[PDB]
Amino acid sequence: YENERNALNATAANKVCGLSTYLKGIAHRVNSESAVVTEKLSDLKMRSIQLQLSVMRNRVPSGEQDCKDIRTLLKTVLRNEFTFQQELEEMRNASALAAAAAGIAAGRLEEWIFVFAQAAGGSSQFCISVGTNIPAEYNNLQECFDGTIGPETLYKIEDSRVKESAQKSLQLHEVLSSISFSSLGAESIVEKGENRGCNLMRTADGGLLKDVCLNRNFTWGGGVLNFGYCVAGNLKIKGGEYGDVGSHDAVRWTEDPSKVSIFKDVIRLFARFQEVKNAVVKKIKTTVDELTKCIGQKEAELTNDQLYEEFEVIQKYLWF
Amino acid sequence: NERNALNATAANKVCGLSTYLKGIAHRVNSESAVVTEKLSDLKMRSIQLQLSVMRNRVPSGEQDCKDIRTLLKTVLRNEFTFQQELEEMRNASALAAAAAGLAAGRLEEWIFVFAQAAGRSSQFCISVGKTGPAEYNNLQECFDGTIGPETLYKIEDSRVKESAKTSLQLHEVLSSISFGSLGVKNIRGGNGKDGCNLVRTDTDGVLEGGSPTRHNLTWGGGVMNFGSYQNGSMYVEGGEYGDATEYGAVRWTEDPSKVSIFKDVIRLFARFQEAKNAVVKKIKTTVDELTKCIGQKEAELTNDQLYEEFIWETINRLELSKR
Amino acid sequence: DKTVRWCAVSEHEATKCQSFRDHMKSVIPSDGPSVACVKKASYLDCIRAIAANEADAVTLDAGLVYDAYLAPNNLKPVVAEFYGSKEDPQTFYYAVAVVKKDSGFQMNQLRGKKSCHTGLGRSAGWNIPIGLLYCDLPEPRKPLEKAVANFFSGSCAPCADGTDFPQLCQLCPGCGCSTLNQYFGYSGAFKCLKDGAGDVAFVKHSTIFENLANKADRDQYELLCLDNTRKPVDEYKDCHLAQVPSHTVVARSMGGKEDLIWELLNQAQEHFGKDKSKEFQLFSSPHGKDLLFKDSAHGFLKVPPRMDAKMYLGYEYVTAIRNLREGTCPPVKWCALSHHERLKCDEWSVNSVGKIECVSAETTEDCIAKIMNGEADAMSLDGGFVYIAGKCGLVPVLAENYNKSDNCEDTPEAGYFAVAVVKKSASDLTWDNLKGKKSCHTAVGRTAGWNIPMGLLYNKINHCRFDEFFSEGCAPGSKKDSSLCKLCMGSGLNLCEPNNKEGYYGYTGAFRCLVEKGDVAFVKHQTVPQNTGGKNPDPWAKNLNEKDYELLCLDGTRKPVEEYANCHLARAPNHAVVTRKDKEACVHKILRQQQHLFKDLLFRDDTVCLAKLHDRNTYEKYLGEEYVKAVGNLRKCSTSSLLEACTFRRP
Ligand SMILES: *[C@@H]1O[C@H](CO)[C@@H](O[C@@H]2O[C@H](CO)[C@@H](O[C@H]3O[C@H](CO)[C@@H](O)[C@H](O)[C@@H]3O)[C@H](O)[C@H]2NC(C)=O)[C@H](O)[C@H]1NC(C)=O
Ligand SMILES: *[C@@H]1O[C@H](CO)[C@@H](O[C@@H]2O[C@H](CO)[C@@H](O[C@H]3O[C@H](CO)[C@@H](O)[C@H](O)[C@@H]3O)[C@H](O)[C@H]2NC(C)=O)[C@H](O)[C@H]1NC(C)=O
Ligand SMILES: *[C@@H]1O[C@H](CO)[C@@H](O[C@@H]2O[C@H](CO)[C@@H](O)[C@H](O)[C@H]2NC(C)=O)[C@H](O)[C@H]1NC(C)=O
Ligand SMILES: *[C@@H]1O[C@H](CO)[C@@H](O)[C@H](O)[C@H]1NC(C)=O
Ligand SMILES: *[C@@H]1O[C@H](CO)[C@@H](O)[C@H](O)[C@H]1NC(C)=O
Ligand SMILES: *[C@@H]1O[C@H](CO)[C@@H](O)[C@H](O)[C@H]1NC(C)=O
Ligand SMILES: *[C@@H]1O[C@H](CO)[C@@H](O)[C@H](O)[C@H]1NC(C)=O
Ligand SMILES: [Fe+3]
Repeated sequence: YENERNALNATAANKVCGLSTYLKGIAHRVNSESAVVTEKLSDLKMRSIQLQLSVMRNRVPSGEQDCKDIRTLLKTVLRNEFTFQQELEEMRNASALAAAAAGIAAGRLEEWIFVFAQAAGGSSQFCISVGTNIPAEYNNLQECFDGTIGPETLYKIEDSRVKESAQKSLQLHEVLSSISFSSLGAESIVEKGENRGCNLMRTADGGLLKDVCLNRNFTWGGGVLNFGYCVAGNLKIKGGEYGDVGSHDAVRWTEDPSKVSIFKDVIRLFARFQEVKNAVVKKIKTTVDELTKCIGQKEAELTNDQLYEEFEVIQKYLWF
Repeated sequence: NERNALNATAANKVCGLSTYLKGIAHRVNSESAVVTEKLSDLKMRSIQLQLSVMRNRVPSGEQDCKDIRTLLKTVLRNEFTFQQELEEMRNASALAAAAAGLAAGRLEEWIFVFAQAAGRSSQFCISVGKTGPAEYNNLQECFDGTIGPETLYKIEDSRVKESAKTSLQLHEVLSSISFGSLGVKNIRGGNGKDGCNLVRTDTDGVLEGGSPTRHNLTWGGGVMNFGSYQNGSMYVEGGEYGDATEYGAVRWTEDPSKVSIFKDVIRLFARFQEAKNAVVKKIKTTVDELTKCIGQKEAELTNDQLYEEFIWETINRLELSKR
Repeated sequence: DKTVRWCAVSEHEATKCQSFRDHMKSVIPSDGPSVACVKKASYLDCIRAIAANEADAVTLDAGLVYDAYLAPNNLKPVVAEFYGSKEDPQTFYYAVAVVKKDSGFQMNQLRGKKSCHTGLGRSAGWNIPIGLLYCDLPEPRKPLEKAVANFFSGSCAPCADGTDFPQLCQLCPGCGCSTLNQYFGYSGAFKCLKDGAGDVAFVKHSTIFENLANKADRDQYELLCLDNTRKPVDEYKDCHLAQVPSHTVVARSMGGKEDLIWELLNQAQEHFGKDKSKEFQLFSSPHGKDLLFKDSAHGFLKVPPRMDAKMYLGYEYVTAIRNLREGTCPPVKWCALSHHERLKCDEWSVNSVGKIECVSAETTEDCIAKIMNGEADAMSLDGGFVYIAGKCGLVPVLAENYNKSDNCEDTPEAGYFAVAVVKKSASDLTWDNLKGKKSCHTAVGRTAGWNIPMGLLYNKINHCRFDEFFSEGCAPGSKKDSSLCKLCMGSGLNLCEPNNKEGYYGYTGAFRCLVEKGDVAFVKHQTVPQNTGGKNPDPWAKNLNEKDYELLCLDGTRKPVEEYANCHLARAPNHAVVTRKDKEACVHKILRQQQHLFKDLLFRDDTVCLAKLHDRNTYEKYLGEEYVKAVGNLRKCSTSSLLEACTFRRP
């Protein structure tokens, strides 16, 4: 009853690992989304070479929709060749950071669960349960491990499912909400009313410390699982954060993952990248829209391959 | 039997490594900012050369200035290839960043769990010599203020930003946590009665009324390796993940390059660095060909005056063909 | 320092304490213990002050002693108040369920009966019975009063609101909280039964003797036991609901001045205790009644150190209070001796597919303690440990059979034989000629290895110093600084350890000791044949033959190992599976079920099967009158911290 040491449910463990591999996938996600911008930029370079060929034919549509000033048209064309790469640098700077910050959160969650998964002993005592007198194994912990529980069996950033998790159409906010207290349910987090001898979840004497309660509050994850200074027996889980553990009794699983220490920076820096990504994309859009109204129909219907052959021809002509 | 703890120096060196790995994100960003400086310089030079060609000021070729026709064709195509190589490089920059992040997160969780595992009556998991608990005053490579989740170092924190600025290489920092560099003196600490269960695998340690016999518990990715029946005495020997025995000593990594989490970091940071060096060499060689055939008049021309005089000339040469 | 900060809950208690300090200062030297007093609002603020290292000690009733042991306080019983003579101290009271002779209902049949309680919220009259019957109560069990009212067909629970719960006052309308209510208190609860108003009275063991002076009158009453049987009112020690400590001094589990409080209170009872000084009285004051300590107390006794609040309060009391506090309501955990036994137990856990579970402990008495409190459910024990375990409240359920039988399961055995093994070469050795020689014991407290040869030795030398009698030897469990740990083979810390980590522990281990270091080994009759003649593949045993070993007969005679039948020290009771009384049926069922399906780890390796017990379901009954008497004779020479603790509750 008081000597009672509950274990974490495998389902709760898998959901943490789930988020963990999504976070490992943020690197590939930024790379994919960044790649779209460069495709949109490549189209701008191809369409501006279409304009320069129209400038050279002197067969620039006499669109009263401001194609009369040849000077400022070409000035912005050359300017673009430099203005864009320094704003694209800004978005990649934010991509690296979000990718890393996410990686930190992933590792924090991974260590936690992996240590709990290793704290298993033949029968009766363990930290991740499945209801039986047998601890949870790699088949139960499918989102955590790719086989026999160990350090090389955990998912790496270049691994199989990390890459496919990056194309899951799931947004950060949704995945984060998945591990909230509501989305998990009190019951599905901890295996209550069972003594599985897991000391990693006891702040009271004979838990983390053998003779005393802790001098302070304790947290697994970065505020995912929270404990009071003297938690013993049947784990009284309620929704809340590290700040919400007022009593010695208190066990609190996060209700708002954005309030969790480790997720804060991921949210922030992914938002930075997205903010920039989308501002660059609108810059390209407004520019493409202003150049297109000046490109001549003869050069417009011109295919990418022969567009570059013909450019060289008049280019070398005018130079000499 | 003695009940010892992990010493603050071991915790601090592990923390240090973690803040270096968080620094890798900023390191790749700086290194990539160097490249785009060099690539912009290349794009500058090509306009300058184009202007000299139109103004016929390309010097009496001491080098191959006689065939600017071909040496400009190749440059306008090389400018395009470098942009695709840049993106391959940046792809690697984000993966290196993330992989390093992972490694840092794993270590941070480990040390932070030991740092919090501290109570009254000189009972703790992190020591300051033969006493403790270690507070935020000790463990300054780990924390900002009193031990908590909000006082650990974050990616944009000054400490991580300043660590990114150093001339220290990955291998150097990795070695700083090896059993050789640390030593038994710097790993085991505390009094013989600090009751730290995180460091005991024998009965009533990590598990109550049992031991983790199914798995050989490893903290980090194989930094601190336990077996099934460790006293909690903090008896340490050098070794890797598979090396831990039932009644033997804790195995502290002899070679941190052999550890699971550092495996992808070494690999992906190297992938970036290799790709970076290759692009930088290519930009150098092409710039060096261009800077030869420009001329002092057009060479001095930069930014707004460059475009201004380049457009001035393109409009002039176009009116020449029209007549 | 040597000062004890005492907690006082009132102004009158704080002043009696100033008087306590001042009078102590006047009789104890500078070097010795001293008192200092601290005032707090209630008992809970006192428990809190101790935990917060502000005060050091306070005396509490069992109910608060439970609250004090709970986190974050983690306090413990250090000193106990006793009542009556020094010879028979009355430290605990027994909560009983008194009924009338021939009423024909058991504990499980209490639903629909008429109950008499001392009062609502009282220990013996409410908290203990209603705590135990909690799960027998109808749903919803909250409010508790409503549920109790719907369980019994009419009650008398004084101090309860009859306006809300009228069924609780059916026998004493109004539930009067004064002695004016005829059925109030212990006496009244008994009167409620005596007058035939109720069917059961929840009282103390004493209540019948306090209300009926004639032995013939008391004979017409019986007690309800938890095993669903009845027993006479004079058999309360064998038939009760709970065993409750009267008044207990508490202090911190770690960093608590346990020894300093004992020293101060032992010195205090000697100087100002019962019939000692006219100047100051420890158990009396003009400022009020029961200040700091109960006025009825006769003095203090030290609580055995092995004793923890749970064990001290007892399983029954703890279970009653847990049920009431928690409200939690709807396989066998086998205890293993070190990692060797645990490894085997684990195989058994998975193979049995969630029928048997495991728990580890380094000693057998640590395991007995685990069974006792509830951490574990059952374990197979040697005869000597069945005696200790039984004296701790546990019961045997199955016996280990070793002889080849047709129906082994229902054919009981008289036991194995304890023998003294010598080499054929050491012809100078006689049963009497063992003084100043080297001995090899299985372990201390074991049948063949300790209890039988050391009992026969104590009945001759009439003293407990066995380390003086022998030159050296190996008896795992002995003090590591004794001569009886000098011949052990355990690696550093593992030397003289009572488990398989020590190489000379057990029957095979003691035989190995005789061959390698000693000159006499105390084992079972079948130890020499089981290891000799290549039967043991181990390097030390591989080349040994039983022709080279003899037996020491009690008549100073020597005979071969096969002639054990007429050259044995004594018959030894077979090893038996012990458990908590409240587990007998399930252990018996699963073990029989398991037995038909599936070094001496968990059980002796010469076990052919697990045999049923009938009338012999008590330690006295199983071990037999002869063995119990022989082990009892060695109580003066006991080393067991567990036995010392278990006998503090039931000597
Ligand atoms: C039980 O706790 C013990 C301390 O409380 C711990 O003792 C340690 O035992 C080892 C034995 O290997 C000693 O190390 C010795 O081993 C090397 C081998 O290369 C020898 O050259 C040296 O003599 C060396 O001293 C340790 O010194 C000793 N530790 C201490 C602090 O005294 C046990 O290991 C613990 N048991 C288990 C199973 O963990
Ligand atoms: C940077 O990494 C990006 C992913 O993190 C990557 O984007 C993706 O590029 C691949 C090809 O490299 C595209 O996949 C297509 O091609 C493969 C060829 O085997 C097919 O199997 C697929 O079905 C698919 O047609 C992805 O579509 C593309 N992702 C997105 C969303 O655009 C970049 O290409 C990498 N950039 C560099 C320069 O290395
Ligand atoms: C890209 O990240 C870098 C920092 O890693 C930003 O700053 C450049 O790099 C160092 C940082 O110490 C400075 O000395 C340089 O002067 C910065 N600029 C350049 C062009 O190298 C960089 O500015 C971030 N990206 C953007 C577009 O702001
Ligand atoms: C999660 O928790 C426990 C684990 O033993 C169990 O009830 C189940 O697997 C999960 N919850 C539910 C109600 O399905
Ligand atoms: C968590 O524990 C600390 C240390 O005992 C305590 O002071 C604090 O009040 C608790 N947390 C909160 C935010 O209440
Ligand atoms: C850690 O180890 C070193 C060497 O043993 C020593 O400084 C001390 O014991 C510990 N504490 C600190 C402050 O490093
Ligand atoms: C380490 O783990 C593996 C698990 O199969 C096993 O060799 C053993 O249990 C452990 N210890 C040793 C000595 O390798
Ligand atoms: Fe025996």
